[PDB]
Amino acid sequence: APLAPPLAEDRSYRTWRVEDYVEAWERYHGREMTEDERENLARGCIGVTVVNLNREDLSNPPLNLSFGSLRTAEAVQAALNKIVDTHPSPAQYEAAVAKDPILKRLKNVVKALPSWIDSAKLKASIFSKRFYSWQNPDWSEERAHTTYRPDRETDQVDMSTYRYRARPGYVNFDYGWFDQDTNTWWHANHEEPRMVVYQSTLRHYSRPLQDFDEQVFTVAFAKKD
Ligand SMILES: [Cl-]
Repeated sequence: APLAPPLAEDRSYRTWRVEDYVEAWERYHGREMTEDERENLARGCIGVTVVNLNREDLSNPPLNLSFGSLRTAEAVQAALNKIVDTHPSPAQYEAAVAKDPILKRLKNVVKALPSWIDSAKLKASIFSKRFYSWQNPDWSEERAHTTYRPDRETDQVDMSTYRYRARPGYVNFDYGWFDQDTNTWWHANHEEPRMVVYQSTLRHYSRPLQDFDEQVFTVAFAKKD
């Protein structure tokens, strides 16, 4: 039973009072949201994703495994879920990753595993991040506009230069949590107060905006309930 129903056929998004989202969240995860979790949620869009990763070792969603297209992220998700479904130790995970036709060509796959969480408690999850390319005002325009181009072979986007810099006069980022039960994207407007949670179609979440000129689809390990 999904956290929320799907969107109507003629709807691009549904808006949620934070209080109503939390109740739906608590029904779905079958437990009360903690104070640390509520505090993370109050950070806005980034909080929706941090709370859903369910990982106390994270304050920000990890960008290690970021890709130019949703389909690549979905393939990487399936590959990773297949490996952690065998309950590997960290060393067994590294070996498995090395043999996997998709994962072995990627950067940061080994780093993506949280060693202190047993692999039987993990699942690969997806979120989409929108951001501004000009992360250093000193960069030339050519550098800004090529730094986050996806690898022509693996579709992987190098995020190591990313500094959470906003386009001057705009919001720094958006994060959208991929709800694969209903095929919607969960985000928010900004941090508390007056935070509103959004449940959007991918097209609406991805729509042209002055704030952002880059979008990636990112795979990260979440901790199961
Ligand atoms: Cl739409």
